Amino acid sequence: MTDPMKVILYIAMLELEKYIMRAAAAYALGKIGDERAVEPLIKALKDEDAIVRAAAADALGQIGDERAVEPLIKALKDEDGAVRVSAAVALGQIGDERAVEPLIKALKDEDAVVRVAAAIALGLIGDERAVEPLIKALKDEKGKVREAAALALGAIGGERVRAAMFARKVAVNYLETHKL
Amino acid sequence: MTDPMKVILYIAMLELEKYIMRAAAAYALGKIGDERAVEPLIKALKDEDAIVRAAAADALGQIGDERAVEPLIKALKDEDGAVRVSAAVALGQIGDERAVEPLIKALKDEDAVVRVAAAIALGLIGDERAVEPLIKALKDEKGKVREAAALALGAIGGERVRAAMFARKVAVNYLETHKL
Amino acid sequence: MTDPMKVILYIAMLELEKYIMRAAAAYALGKIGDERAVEPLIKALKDEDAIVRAAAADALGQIGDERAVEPLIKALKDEDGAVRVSAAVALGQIGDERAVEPLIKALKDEDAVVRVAAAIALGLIGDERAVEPLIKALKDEKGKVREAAALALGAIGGERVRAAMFARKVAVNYLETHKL
Repeated sequence: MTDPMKVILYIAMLELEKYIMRAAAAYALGKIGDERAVEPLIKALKDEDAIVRAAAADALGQIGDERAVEPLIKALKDEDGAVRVSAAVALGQIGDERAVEPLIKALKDEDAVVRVAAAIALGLIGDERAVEPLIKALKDEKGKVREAAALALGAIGGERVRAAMFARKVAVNYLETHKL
Repeated sequence: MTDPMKVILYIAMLELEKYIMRAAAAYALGKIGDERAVEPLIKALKDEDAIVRAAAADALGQIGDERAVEPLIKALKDEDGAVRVSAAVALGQIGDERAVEPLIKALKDEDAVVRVAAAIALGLIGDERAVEPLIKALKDEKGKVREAAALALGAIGGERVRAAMFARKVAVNYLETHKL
Repeated sequence: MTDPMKVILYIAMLELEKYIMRAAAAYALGKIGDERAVEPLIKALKDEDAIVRAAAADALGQIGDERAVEPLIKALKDEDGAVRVSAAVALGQIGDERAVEPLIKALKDEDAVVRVAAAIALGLIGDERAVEPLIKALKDEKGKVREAAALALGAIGGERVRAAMFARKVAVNYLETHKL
């Protein structure tokens, strides 16, 4: 089975009645990385089942096609926290600067998992506009949100991060990391 | 854990109450490829849960053991479209000529996903009896069915396909492909 | 995405409402192998959904951190057979001798799948205390339990196994195996 065959087959399987088969298809298309799946998966972002929407968003992140930026920014407002997580991470992996301001807003999402996801996505994008919000997130009441904000700050780097550089131990290791 | 251990364990897990665990087991046995799983997975083709039946059929396709041909041809008549998809593809990957006529019939299945799956399976088998039906499928009302029929025709190749060689663009690229 | 990011993200996803997303997270952490996930997955061993508990136990087996021994021995008493399977195998992969006596008891679990799982885990641990029980398991009414006991005996090896070495064909191949 050539990869073109797989893509056509798994794209067609996005219309199967079982939500599990649709999510497995969306995940498969993500692994292959063929851009023929982008618009179909963008449509899958409106699937009735949240599991399908999360899989489609996660797959679009793998493919890394900028066409999915605006739909995934719309997906950031999904009712299901799992979907907002995948949308956030998928936007980080895509790396398009357009996702920064919607992600900064996601950084105050009520769901701490979404906040964690929002923190990491900003680190992947690397836009310096995320430094200040990420430092405020180092004060988050949820420990895992803080850890995510620290890792994201390290991923950005840059002179501005060096300037700004729990929070004490992060910068110390960051500064020692920076010198090394 | 040696692969023999895995096979015995995942074969035993085909009897767990959770349909998800049974499908995950069937999928695992498919990845290992040990033929000890063939008859158990042939039995799994009658599992109550369609997800299990699709996983067992997909796994049998991976193993490529001709013992699964007749049961999978029976699986082609399954009530659940996802199961008929896996049965069709599994028969294509197995490549046994016995599956041609049942697959040609599947090429007119009401479910377009099944038709897509039927088209690709015939391309994998490579039997020239599928040329004429596949050309009629190039006129399918569903675009993805046509694309599948074109790819399948290219996979068969052969002088007869060259003789016969949307439809216009397929043969042109096919003929230019053929010369190159 | 650096592996530290993934770990923090998938650890955070152990709190998503969808049991599927929690199990997928637990499985992901298992593949990465980062020990930051051990205590979170130990907590996941009490998840309401059996699928999550089985995934967390299976992931802990992959990580191989001895901290999971006592919780997984407690997991061996889980109401759901799939969970007891994963707990048993996870203890085998961890290889801690403390799991031998609880596994020997699991070898008489009413669920034959659990017995299969218990047999293999003892083979992975290699503790000679399992020889006698494993030989009695060669008389199990379930064929797959016997096959598992034979493979486990071969994995232990040792002079004591050589001393002791369906059952006839196992030792013959074992003795011929031993000489070769």
